[PDB]
Amino acid sequence: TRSSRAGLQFPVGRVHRLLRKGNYSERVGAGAPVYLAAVLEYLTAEILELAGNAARDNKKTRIIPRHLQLAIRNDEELNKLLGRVTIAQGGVLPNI
Amino acid sequence: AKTRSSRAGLQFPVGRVHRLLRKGNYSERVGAGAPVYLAAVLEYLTAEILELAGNAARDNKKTRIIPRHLQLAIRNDEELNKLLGRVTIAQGGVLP
Amino acid sequence: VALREIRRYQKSTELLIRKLPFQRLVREIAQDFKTDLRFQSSAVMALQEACEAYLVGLFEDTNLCAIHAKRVTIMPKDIQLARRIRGERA
Amino acid sequence: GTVALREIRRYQKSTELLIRKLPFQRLVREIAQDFKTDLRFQSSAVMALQEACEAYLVGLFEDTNLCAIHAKRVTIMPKDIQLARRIRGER
Amino acid sequence: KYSIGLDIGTNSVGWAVITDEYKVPSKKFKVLGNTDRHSIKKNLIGALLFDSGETAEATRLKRTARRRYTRRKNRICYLQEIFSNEMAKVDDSFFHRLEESFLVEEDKKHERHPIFGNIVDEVAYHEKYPTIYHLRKKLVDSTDKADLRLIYLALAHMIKFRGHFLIEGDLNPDNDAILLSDILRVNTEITKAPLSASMIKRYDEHHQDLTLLKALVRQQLPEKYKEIFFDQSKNGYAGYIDGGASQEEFYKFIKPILEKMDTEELLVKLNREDLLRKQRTFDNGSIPHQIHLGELHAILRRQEDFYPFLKDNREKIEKILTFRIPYYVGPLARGNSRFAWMTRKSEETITPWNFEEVVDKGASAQSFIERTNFDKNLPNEKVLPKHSLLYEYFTVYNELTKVVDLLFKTNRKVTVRFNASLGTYHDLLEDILEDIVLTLTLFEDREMIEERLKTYAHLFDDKVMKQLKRRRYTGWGRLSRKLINTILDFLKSDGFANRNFMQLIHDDSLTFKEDIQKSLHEHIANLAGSPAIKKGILQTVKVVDELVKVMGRHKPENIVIEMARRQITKHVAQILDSRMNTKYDENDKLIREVKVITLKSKLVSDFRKDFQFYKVREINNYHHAHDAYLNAVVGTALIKKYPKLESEFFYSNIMNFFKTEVWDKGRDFATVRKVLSMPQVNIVKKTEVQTGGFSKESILPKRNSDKLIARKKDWDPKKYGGDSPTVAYSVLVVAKVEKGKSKKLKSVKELLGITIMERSSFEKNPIDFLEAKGYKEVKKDLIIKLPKYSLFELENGRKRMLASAGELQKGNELALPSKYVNFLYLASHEQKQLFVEQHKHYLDEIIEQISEFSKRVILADANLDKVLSAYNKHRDKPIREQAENIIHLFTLTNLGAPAAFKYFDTTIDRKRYTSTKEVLDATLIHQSITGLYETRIDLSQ
Amino acid sequence: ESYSIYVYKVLKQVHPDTGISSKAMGIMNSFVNDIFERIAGEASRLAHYNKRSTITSREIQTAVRLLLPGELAKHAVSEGTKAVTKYTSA
Amino acid sequence: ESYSIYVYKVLKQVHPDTGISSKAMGIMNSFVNDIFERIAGEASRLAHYNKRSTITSREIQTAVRLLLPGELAKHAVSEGTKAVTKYTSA
Amino acid sequence: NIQGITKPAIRRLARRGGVKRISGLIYEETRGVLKVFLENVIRDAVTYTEHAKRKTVTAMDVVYALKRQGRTLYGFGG
Amino acid sequence: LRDNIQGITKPAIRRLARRGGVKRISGLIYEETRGVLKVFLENVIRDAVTYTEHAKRKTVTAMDVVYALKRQGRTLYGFGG
RNA sequence: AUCGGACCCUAUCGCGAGCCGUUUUAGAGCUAGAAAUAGCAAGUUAAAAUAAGGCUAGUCCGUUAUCAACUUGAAAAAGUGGCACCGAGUCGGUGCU
DNA sequence: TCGCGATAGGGTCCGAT
DNA sequence: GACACGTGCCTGGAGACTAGGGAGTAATCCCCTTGGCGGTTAAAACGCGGGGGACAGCGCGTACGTGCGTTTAAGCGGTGCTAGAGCTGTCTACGACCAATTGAGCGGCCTCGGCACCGGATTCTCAGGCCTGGC
DNA sequence: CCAGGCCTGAGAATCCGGTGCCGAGGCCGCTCAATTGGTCGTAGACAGCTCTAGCACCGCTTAAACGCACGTACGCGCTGTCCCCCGCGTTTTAACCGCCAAGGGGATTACTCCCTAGTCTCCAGGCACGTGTCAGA
Repeated sequence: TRSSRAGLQFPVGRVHRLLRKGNYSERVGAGAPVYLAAVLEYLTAEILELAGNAARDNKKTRIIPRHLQLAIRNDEELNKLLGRVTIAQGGVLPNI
Repeated sequence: AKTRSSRAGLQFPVGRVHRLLRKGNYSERVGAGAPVYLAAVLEYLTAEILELAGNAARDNKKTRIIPRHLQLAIRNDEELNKLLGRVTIAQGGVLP
Repeated sequence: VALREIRRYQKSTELLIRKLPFQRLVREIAQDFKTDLRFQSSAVMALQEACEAYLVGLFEDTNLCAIHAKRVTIMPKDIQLARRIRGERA
Repeated sequence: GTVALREIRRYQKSTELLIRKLPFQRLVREIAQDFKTDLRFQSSAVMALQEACEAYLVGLFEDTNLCAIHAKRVTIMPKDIQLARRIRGER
Repeated sequence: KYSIGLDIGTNSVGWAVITDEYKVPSKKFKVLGNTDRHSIKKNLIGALLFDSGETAEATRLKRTARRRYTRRKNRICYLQEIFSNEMAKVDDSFFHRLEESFLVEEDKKHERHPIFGNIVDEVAYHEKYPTIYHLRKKLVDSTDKADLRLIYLALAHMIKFRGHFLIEGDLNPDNDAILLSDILRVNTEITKAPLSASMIKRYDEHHQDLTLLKALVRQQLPEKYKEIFFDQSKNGYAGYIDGGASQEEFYKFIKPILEKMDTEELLVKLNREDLLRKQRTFDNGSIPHQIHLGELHAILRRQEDFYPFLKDNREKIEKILTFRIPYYVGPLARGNSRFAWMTRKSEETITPWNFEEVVDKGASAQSFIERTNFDKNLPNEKVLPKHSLLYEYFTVYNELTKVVDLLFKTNRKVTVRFNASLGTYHDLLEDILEDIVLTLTLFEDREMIEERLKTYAHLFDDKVMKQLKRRRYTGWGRLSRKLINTILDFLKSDGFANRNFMQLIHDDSLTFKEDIQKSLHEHIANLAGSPAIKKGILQTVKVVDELVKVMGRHKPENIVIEMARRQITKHVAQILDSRMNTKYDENDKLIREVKVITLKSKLVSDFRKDFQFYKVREINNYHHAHDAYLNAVVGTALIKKYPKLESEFFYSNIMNFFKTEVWDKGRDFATVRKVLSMPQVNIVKKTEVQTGGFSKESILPKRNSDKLIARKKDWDPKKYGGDSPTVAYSVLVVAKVEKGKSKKLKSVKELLGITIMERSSFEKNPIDFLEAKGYKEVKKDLIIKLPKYSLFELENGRKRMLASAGELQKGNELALPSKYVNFLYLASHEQKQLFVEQHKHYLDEIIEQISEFSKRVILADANLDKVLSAYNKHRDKPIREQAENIIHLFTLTNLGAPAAFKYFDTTIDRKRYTSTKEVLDATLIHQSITGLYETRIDLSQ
Repeated sequence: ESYSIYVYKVLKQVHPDTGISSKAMGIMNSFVNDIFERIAGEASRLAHYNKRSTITSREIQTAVRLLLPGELAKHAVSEGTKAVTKYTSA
Repeated sequence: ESYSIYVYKVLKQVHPDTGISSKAMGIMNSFVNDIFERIAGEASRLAHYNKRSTITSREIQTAVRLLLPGELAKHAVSEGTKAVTKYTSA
Repeated sequence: NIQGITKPAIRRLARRGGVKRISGLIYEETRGVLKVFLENVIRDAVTYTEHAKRKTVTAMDVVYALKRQGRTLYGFGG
Repeated sequence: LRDNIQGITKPAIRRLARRGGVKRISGLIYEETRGVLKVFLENVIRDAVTYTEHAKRKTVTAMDVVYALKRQGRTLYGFGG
């Protein structure tokens, strides 16, 4: 499969169909959906790593969105990245 | 008449804005009254701002329209201010 | 107890405004703009979550005002000042 | 105050830049070469940046003045600018 | 290029490296381990800190106590072996019960009653004989046949506490008789043993006065009676009988009661301090042994008529109690002791009787005395006695050097004066005479002296023999016979010029000067002085060697050594010269490629006063280390100025060129100021294993707690009491141990305290020790010994000194800007007041700086808030006094264990560090002793 | 590309007693570009949220109602109704 | 459309000894759609601005660097670069 | 009406914001601020709704309106 | 070139602040404003040059600055965009 | 700065000696109170230990001193982590390497 | 806490490398 | 010297044809929403006291405003080239489109197990209290 | 002194033992969405060429910059004053929540049809440039 051709876990086929149907551009290079898949993969990997370490620091193996909120806000780069974003049931950063 | 804008009593070229939208690729299929409505909104907005600029020009003792006149006009009107708050007009001068 | 309550709610992710009154408020404000429109409970809680988000976004700058004012706690002048600074108000 | 208000009037009546061009042309050239060299500049683009940056400063300064007004302090402080930027969400 | 300055203190030894330009080199050193930073530069000035060198006196005292306990136990075993002969007739179980007595009945093999094994006889004994002295009196006065157990108990008691041998011989006291007037207070004709009668009189006084006091308190103030006598914590009568109440504080507590109640007899007896006494007293140690000997012999004569073996062993017991090891003999070891010199003619075990035959008293005494010092010029030759007649000739002519047969040979002393005497020879009336002097000085037992002089006793008269026995010399001279002689002949007559003795020592013309030409740790131990200064000197020598190591065998230019309140400093100097100057030229002469410098602290203090460099001890240890730099700079600044100075009115005014109102006014002064400015100084605390007593020498009552370490193997700590140990180096236990109810083997890598009691067992077998503690997966190579006083470091530079397995000390030392110190001195001492006015804001800055340093490092909230509150409230107080209070405050973060301190009067308790979790994460830093080399590794593996 | 001539025509119809400077022409053109991009992007995003690709004028009117403040939006709606009515007649 | 299985697989790739709640799943899914929309829009705009009709990989890389402030975003780019090479491997 | 968000609820929100003390006027002025925010938000929501010509309100629609307002939140089927 | 942001003359920033209408203008504020403007300049220049390298061209076009200012969120007038 | 002596004044070290003190157990506590409750009665002494104990088994020794870490090693002892320059808030920076 | 012995070591003198 | 008008030519805008598929439209089912109801219940609300929270005036220290006197490269401009924007024109790598295949992937399903809740220790710990061999 | 143990009071934080419920987590069955082979003409990659406008370059003038003296008036610290919400006790309320009815409307589906994309072709509205003239610094 195309993602298996890339050997990367993100849905290359679905990303290609999304960029086609979304009509962001008339034409799309074959490598472009793969590249988008990869960058999304890295970003979600960063987020999941932060969430998992926050969870193990919270003594709960299962991640509730509160983990996503704390992880993303506490990290400066993500905090600037998702500045406009509000994570549902996130609460506030433990800032005093 | 040839120009459909003149057919509908409009100043802005319906064909030009239709071509602009088609280049924008907002969808492979765009209606025909949609460019008409868009040209209407453009004409009305430009007309309001031009009228305010001319009145401010009468206030400012200048027959022609200087670029800063538009900035003065927009700053004067709160309704347009909410629209263009972030906008930075070149040579606009500080808010008076 | 204010610090303890602050810790409790800052750690707690649960919403703070109870649902049904807020739902009725949403219904009434919808009346203002059109009659006979329905709200899915998912949509109502969506509005509520966004609302609490915006409110806490206000409250952070509300707290921020006091230190520069050399102020303790909050006055409504601080909130309107913060709104003006953000420029969303008017 | 007497000449201060007249200075205010001169600044608001005009549209001239309040920064002489050279300290800005050279600065923008240096900052651009910082990322990559072998880069050439549109002068009108430099003017565009000049005006945009000056207006950006104008907005920041009026936010600072608002903070100082709430602080019963006709003298601004840099803490006021940083508070505005934080409230603005500038980083 | 470089010189080294040393200032050695009792606990801190500062070293500094300077260049020819009075500049301190800063060197990059590679940092080993698995840490981030791999090399760091530091200045070459620092200080070695170490716990003071504990004197050996405590060890000697406990040694003597150990020996005495062993010998007393031997005495009791001797009497036990004597009595067993008919004790078998009176049943053997008796002695075994005696031993078992300490054990509880739950664990006892036999009955609880020692003497009889039954309630009725034991109670009857106690009723008829409340104390052993009552049975003692019954035995000494009566002549009836008595039970063997009673006599055994009596003799055992009079033996185990026999008394002293302060007065030789034996006396028969009868209140020469002036010794025992105070204590006995009882007629000695009734019995030949007034001791027991006196003791029983004290008993009776106690008894009657207790009855009277109890009745009186029941009458006048019964509530006081019950409150006092029920509880022992009040340290009243109940506390004085059962609780640990000193009779003195008992009297102190009783006096208000006696005065409040109205009684006169108890009051006056209390003033006499004899009203109510424990039968054993602190003072009764004055009791002589001879009275015990007399009463023992009396009881023997009373009772030996019935028991044949008592009569047969009478002399045995007499000697057993009366015999005492002669002091000159020392230990009784069979050659197996480092401290023993005794020589035994017979190899059999020494007993209270065979010592006369087995031990060669004279030989052992001679070995003991010879073990003094021998001749300084030639160590092999022994020193002559201080009163040697040839030595007398030597000193007489040494004093006559500038200038006898009529005056010195007949008169005790000769005045013009002079300081020599031939009085000993006058009392006497050459080789045999020197032998006589040596025998008189060497030996001190009269009978031993008799045996020694029997060899030539054929000469003169036996009355002269008694005279020789009567007089004994003491002390030693300096030199031997052969070393003196020859020299004495030339001193007697030297022609025109009468050469001095030391001149003949330095006179190459004769062959006597030709005769004259004939390990670091071991030698430094062989030196004379306190062990503390010996530890300091060994440490400073090691530091100098490591400094040379840092220079890669590059010898320094100048080495300056300072010590506060001298021969010990010159010992340091000559040791450093001997070990550092190892190269000799073709003239067989030592070369001082590094100059040697001794300095006086007064001059450095004057320098600091002139240049505003006032040292304050209250400031962190850094200050002392800085003195090393000074001790170098000034010393160097001296030696380059005047070569006559380095060879060593004007010496009283040496500092004239120091002031402007070899050296530079600007450059040197600025370098000094910057050196004071620089914060980092290599303060190094030494690290080692604790060596001391096992625990607190005090024993506690029983309790259900694992804390207690049993005083004996079979005696349960929770039942038989017995602890509170000190801890030696800890052990980094990385293993898996049980966790939770399911006892999961989870990984723990933590501190396990190891006491000195556990050191032997652990070093014999670490694996068995650890697994006995419950550890599994013993990783031998990951077993890490952690000696006390190691250093750890937190993120902010915060430090944690490894004191206990569970406790930590402070390792940080805030550097203080020199202007702060100068202003503080001025506040402590016309221009001074104006400067204080100008720098009150500077004082505010200083206190703010100490507050922020505390907030950063110590993390002590409550005490800091309290001190700050007090600061605000007392800020109006005079600046001088507030400066003094900040001087007190400086200890808040100082190195070592936190201490309490008063701001003005508010006391700030020490904040102790009772957890070691943080050290488990902080870098673990092994350090070279001088501290320049570092190896830091995190505990995580 | 430029809206210039139409800007001139509208200016004359609204302010014959008035001229316009080149830089003013520039700013006018840039403003028209900004509003055109805003309205077009909103319209396309709304069309996709419809799942319907075709751009009917009603998408434009709702987007405009979203962008401009109320009364000005109503004026614009009236203008659009007039324009579409005239074109349907034409 | 959901990416739940994909994010779950990646979570195992990064934190095997962890779980995730359905709420966190949905929030992360919204995140994926969000960042994807923003980055795709930047790519589309840049393509139009430089007259580029086709969306290749270099312009989306430029969009990545522009939008993402990540210090390792270039590393992310490198991942994409690796992916590119990996897809070049394909 | 608005007072469905009673003063203790406003206080809870403020404490979550970290407010030390809450003046009485704070409650009503916050009511006004959230009122205008709700006004504009639901206004845009209903606008999208009418274009959908389906009377019920959908959570995706309020997400869209929040996006357009420039203040975005995750997770509600977005 | 060094400290051209400091080379931005203090009286120029004085004119800027008075145009802001502040009553009192201080050197501390002067340097703080210098720093903030440096930060903003760094951001906008980074984005603009990123566009420029994207454009496969060596020179910087004003339209690129228009794009970058849009990306920051402050759109600009007078050139198009 | 040293030398011997003399006089005084101290410290150290070694040895022989006591006496407390402590902690258990033995000094039948009694009545009433079954039990907490109270009164009363006495209350002084004794054994064994006084660093766990070790072996060298002695009427000995076991708290001095020494003591980052590795290797060489038993021990001893050696080596094992640069050189220059500019600065200094616990050390920052450059070059050969 | 008692004894006994021995070594240093400070401080002042009478003589000298 | 910049703008409005005049000026001449072309390609984008318009008018018309065609065909098609997006969308509107109506028809049907069922689902979520509304409502209302009932039976609790913890949160809301009213009030009270006090304590810190608010607030202003003055006085001082000091820093910024203002004036004066001095310095300096920005602006103008005068001067010439060439770097790369930019336009065109050819080649072609590829993405879309087409059709063909393929099961993989999603929603719907139930069961269980994976934390969650809690009432009761439980650990350890800490910050100060104690106490610690001698005549 | 001091500084370790410990203990001690207490008490700060942990930990969890037992219980319990609802979302993980996996199967059931199904098909639309992903993947793949083969073609076409097309976006753009790229070279040539150019030719402008950005770079280079600097110095005369001077107004703004730079610096410094003074004072004046502004920040705020302190103090003295004045009182208004916070915490809590108590009572009230609709919050909570579980249930169903129910049908309007949303979803889904097939019918129909026009309006829009693409195509042809028509032709002038507007592209840019010059000129004359008048508002402007």
